[PDB]
Amino acid sequence: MQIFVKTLTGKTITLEVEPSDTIENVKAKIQDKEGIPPDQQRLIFAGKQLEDGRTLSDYNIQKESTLHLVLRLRGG
Amino acid sequence: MQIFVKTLTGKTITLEVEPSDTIENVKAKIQDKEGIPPDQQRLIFAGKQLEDGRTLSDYNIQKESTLHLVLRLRGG
Amino acid sequence: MVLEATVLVIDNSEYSRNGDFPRTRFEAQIDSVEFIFQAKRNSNPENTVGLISGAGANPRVLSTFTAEFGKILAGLHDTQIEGKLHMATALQIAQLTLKHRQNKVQHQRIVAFVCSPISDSRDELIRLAKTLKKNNVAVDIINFGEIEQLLDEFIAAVNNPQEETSHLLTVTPGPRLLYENIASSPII
Amino acid sequence: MVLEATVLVIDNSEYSRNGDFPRTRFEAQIDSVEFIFQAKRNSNPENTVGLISGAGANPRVLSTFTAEFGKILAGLHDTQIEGKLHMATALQIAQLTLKHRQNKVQHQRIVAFVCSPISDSRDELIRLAKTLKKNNVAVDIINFGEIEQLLDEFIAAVNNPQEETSHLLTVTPGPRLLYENIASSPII
Repeated sequence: MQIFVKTLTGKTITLEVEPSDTIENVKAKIQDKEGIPPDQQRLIFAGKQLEDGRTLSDYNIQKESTLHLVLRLRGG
Repeated sequence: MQIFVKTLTGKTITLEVEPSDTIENVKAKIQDKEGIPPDQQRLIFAGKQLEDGRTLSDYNIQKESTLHLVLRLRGG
Repeated sequence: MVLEATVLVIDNSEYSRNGDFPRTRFEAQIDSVEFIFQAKRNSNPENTVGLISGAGANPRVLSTFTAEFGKILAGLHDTQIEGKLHMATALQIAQLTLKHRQNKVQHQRIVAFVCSPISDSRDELIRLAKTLKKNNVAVDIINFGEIEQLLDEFIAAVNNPQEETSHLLTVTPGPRLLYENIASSPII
Repeated sequence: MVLEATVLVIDNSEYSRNGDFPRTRFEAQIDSVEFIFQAKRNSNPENTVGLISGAGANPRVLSTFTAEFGKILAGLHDTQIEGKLHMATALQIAQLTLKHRQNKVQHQRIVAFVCSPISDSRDELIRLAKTLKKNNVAVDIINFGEIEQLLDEFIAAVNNPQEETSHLLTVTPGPRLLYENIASSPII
């Protein structure tokens, strides 16, 4: 299974995942495509916000779904 | 003399001004082109910020110069 | 569907005029009010909806509860982009409006758009959230433009567990307009 | 031109990765450090420049004063996008660095990029500004990305009237890169 990540800059990168993958794993796959650590990652799909430890089966994420990546801002 | 105003949305509108016009006047000319009141206007040209009561001769603004309009945010 | 009085609060703050949500975040919000009204109205003929500018210099009631599309439209024209968003105040006047909704069999719901940085305290907002929950009001925030979620902790606070009535919509600039994303959301 | 030691502070905060300033605000800032260094260096062979990450979890000195392009480059590689911008702290370590600049005939100057919302108080920043002025340090802020000016009131405070050494550059996303806008600025 392959899925999509659209950053705010419109760049869509493709990832290879299978439906049981944790979001925390997806954020690591996203890290080695874009060089941004998971503690800086926030994932938005279907209007909701993807949570760590939940998996993509949980969110009914399926082939060619497009995830949105925005800045997870911590202490600001 | 005609000049240019580029909003953050890339829309460039053209205004007819003469070199002695106050900035506070330009912001009114900008108001009736774009429906945004001067107390909400901030003007950026040559890296500096255009001040009310100064005129365009003051800033050495000349024909086809491009002004940038950004939000003047007050109480936030 | 369900019989309810709902209050739409819009962010009319200086942030409302922006490219990212076509045509502008404000206008996005207008098409959204129109859609949402026409929706709630046809899920049950007895629904009635209200409108609240949530910014400016003091949140104000633009229209009381109606079935009338004309006075939603009259209240929608005659508001203005200006000021900053006063969230907790807006939420207070929304709650005050719902308490006095005619026909008390109507479930209470407020739907609010936030396209601004939230000036209010997290504490005031959480108190307010717990209060709202206690008074049996459900809340839907629409979160676009600057996306900061506080909002997650708010909806967390205000949600009624045994009937899950309170949703957060986080939406990013994109191909679809804002009202479409709202149509497909759990706010339906 | 003028003999001076200058310190470059960069905003390496999570805001640094952004589309609006190509390629990213961080990278904008790297090309800018390179340019600025190579510039100051050729206005006078005696100039020396330093580098400071101004974000992360605690502003840190990436390179001490040099004429050496290699260790500006070595210090520029080995920083990271992370954390929030701690402005007044960054300004403190910049000032501490300048006091101890070898060759005290060098006029003192700090040049700082702010692409983040400023978490610091206006009061701390104004105190800091008055202090800086008192210690005969000149300051150039580069203001891009989120443009909030506080910065105007800061540069107002810190500027030395009788020799006007302190400039604010407010720059908007556009056709030219950030380093070009900096080349044409009064920071030259």
